[PDB]
Amino acid sequence: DGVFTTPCDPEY
Amino acid sequence: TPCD
Amino acid sequence: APITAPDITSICKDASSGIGNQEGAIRTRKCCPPSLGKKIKDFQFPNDKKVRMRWPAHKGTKKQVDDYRRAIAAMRALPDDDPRSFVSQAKIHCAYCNGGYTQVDSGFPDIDIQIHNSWLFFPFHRWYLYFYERILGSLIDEPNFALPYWKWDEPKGMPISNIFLGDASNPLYDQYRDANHIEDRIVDLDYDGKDKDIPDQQQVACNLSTVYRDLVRNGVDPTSFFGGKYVAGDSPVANGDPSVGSVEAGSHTAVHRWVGDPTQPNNEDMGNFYSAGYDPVFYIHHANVDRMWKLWKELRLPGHVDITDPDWLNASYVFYDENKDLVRVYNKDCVNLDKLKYNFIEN
Amino acid sequence: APITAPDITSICKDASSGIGNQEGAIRTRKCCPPSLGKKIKDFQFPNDKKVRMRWPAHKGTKKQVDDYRRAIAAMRALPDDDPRSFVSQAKIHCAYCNGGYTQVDSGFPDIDIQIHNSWLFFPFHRWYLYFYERILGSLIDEPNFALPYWKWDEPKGMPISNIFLGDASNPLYDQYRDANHIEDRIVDLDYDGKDKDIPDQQQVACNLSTVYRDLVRNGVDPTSFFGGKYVAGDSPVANGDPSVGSVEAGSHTAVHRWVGDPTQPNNEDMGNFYSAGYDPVFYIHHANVDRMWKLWKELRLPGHVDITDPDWLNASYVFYDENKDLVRVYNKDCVNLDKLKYNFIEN
Ligand SMILES: Oc1cccc(O)c1
Ligand SMILES: Oc1cccc(O)c1
Ligand SMILES: Oc1cccc(O)c1
Ligand SMILES: Oc1cccc(O)c1
Ligand SMILES: Oc1cccc(O)c1
Ligand SMILES: [Cu+2]
Ligand SMILES: [Cu+2]
Repeated sequence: DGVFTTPCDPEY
Repeated sequence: TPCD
Repeated sequence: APITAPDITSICKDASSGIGNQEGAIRTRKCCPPSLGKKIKDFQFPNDKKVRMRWPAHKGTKKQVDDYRRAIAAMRALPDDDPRSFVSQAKIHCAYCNGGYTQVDSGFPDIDIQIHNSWLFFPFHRWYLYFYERILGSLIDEPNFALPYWKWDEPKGMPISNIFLGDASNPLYDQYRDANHIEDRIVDLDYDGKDKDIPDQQQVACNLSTVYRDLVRNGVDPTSFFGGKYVAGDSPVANGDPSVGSVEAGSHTAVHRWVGDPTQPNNEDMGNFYSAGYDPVFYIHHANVDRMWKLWKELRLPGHVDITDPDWLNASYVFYDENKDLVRVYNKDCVNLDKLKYNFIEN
Repeated sequence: APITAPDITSICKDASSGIGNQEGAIRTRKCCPPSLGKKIKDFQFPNDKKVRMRWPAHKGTKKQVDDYRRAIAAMRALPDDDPRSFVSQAKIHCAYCNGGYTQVDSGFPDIDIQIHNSWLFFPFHRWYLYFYERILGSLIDEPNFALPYWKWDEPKGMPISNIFLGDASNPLYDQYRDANHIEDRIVDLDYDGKDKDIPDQQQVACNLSTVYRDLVRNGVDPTSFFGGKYVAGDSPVANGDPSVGSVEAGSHTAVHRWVGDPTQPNNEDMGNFYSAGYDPVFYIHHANVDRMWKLWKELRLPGHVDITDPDWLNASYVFYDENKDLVRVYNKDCVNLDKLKYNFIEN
């Protein structure tokens, strides 16, 4: 969220 | 400070 | 009608709600404050000549760190039945968060007071810290004493500060913390009970995203930011309820779960309300939560306004102060930091 | 009074500003548009049935990639003097960025128009791309054609897409790129002319920090995000001036410096305004710069609002469209993406 794409996703 |  | 604490020193019961494992609990549930037959007096705005400037826990000066350690040590040195003592201060959180008190003063002796999971969350903790900070200053004869705050909204502040680490010889230490997480150092503001096992830099990004979600995306108005309306006659709102405010349910909860030691029956100390105050970092984490309210207001966005409902304005709690006087405080009276004579050093 | 492009087919001179080495310049400075006997008509909002959806360059479907590749090939197949041609489209950038036009229609015939390094940066490039995209679609008879965008704000999108690589058999290829950087693949949004000797995953973090810097930390209000006020009578603002907006001076500039070939006289192609459009990736990088404007507003942070000064709203440019008609467009008319009938595929 914010300017970041799914930064809390452990499976990125 | 990842940009050094 | 507003939630109103009774004479907590005359009407109190053992904490028995929100604690899953009471049989093996490592901290006491006898969290009632000392009964000294004192008269409850109304709050008076402080006359301090200087503003206490709370400092980022990762950028403290020698005097700031030394004064803070000395104050905590002095607090730990007091016998527990002193209301200023380390254990008494910890028990305050237990009594108000785990069912020590009832709404008897409002005509509902059949219902507990719960300050969490509702719009009482921010002002209760603001007052709790206000007296805590002033008590610490009094124990070391420092009239301008100020707490650190854990600045986990800034990358350099996300690692837990080294000042809390080491061993028992450090007054800021607590053995009951998640050992693996303390090794990781960098807090996960999105923590939901399972390690993400992601790169440190990605955790930073996740944390910045989380603060944005809590302060802007989800904290869009007083109800979504502060939490749901909670008045005399209402039952306690469950942890994880959708009506809980954005910060309380988000980054706040995450830090508690992350620091708390999962090898303990209730994830003591930080992993449960009743035990959280036995970890010195509890208050320092909460000093930044207190700062989130300031930042939320300073964001001049539609809906970023303070509560005007009288049943919030007139809600009140009771605390012992540095003179061991009993003081009643109201939500309405903590909304302005200048009047409470403290602020935060930014950056 | 607003900056107003003249009749660009009647009043135009060879580019002679912002090009350090004109003698060795590998691209032409004769950047004036063709004259086709057309008259300049006012813009009309499109009546497209569907919204064109721009796609991340690293995650295109086979059709999206094949369509884009076919369209660029068709544009390269056109003779240069066609206003829709590959070279004509490139020259637009040179004319508006390197002194092709004057402020004569504003009563300042001895001052050049510069669209860079001011609040004209974002809307000029939005319009430039709007026509470029619609021209490309027309050349391949795809009414719903959309550009890719280089999503360097997301780790997976930071490597320059392989679609741009290979040899001249690929229409998306350009030999005038920094060969060492193309080998490195991962763009440095903080690039300042010295290679960072750091691991890929650290460069990813550097890039995240840079996007956050440009959109949140430094883009705090319209002046700091869009750039300084620039009106009729004003001289061109220099590259690197303090008043240049956050994205333009930051990530935007870094990508151009990074892709541009340092063995060329003016770091052609991407390393100078006048030649940048000869690289197909120029437009795809700029499509994500266009997206930054959208993202910045969608953040819904204080000060993240569009400009309302009439000397910005009423500033205008002239472009050829897909019917080879001359169209005058105004800043005020590009602020709403729904009315321009395109958007971006988001996660
Ligand atoms: O009074 C003290 C001083 C230092 C550590 C401690 O746990 C108590
Ligand atoms: O300032 C930042 C932003 C994102 C990742 C990081 O490691 C630092
Ligand atoms: O937004 C993101 C996603 C994945 C890794 C990272 O550092 C940031
Ligand atoms: O847009 C809002 C939302 C909530 C309270 C207010 O004063 C304004
Ligand atoms: O419209 C604006 C512009 C800048 C700051 C702000 O809070 C609002
Ligand atoms: Cu609490
Ligand atoms: Cu340009």
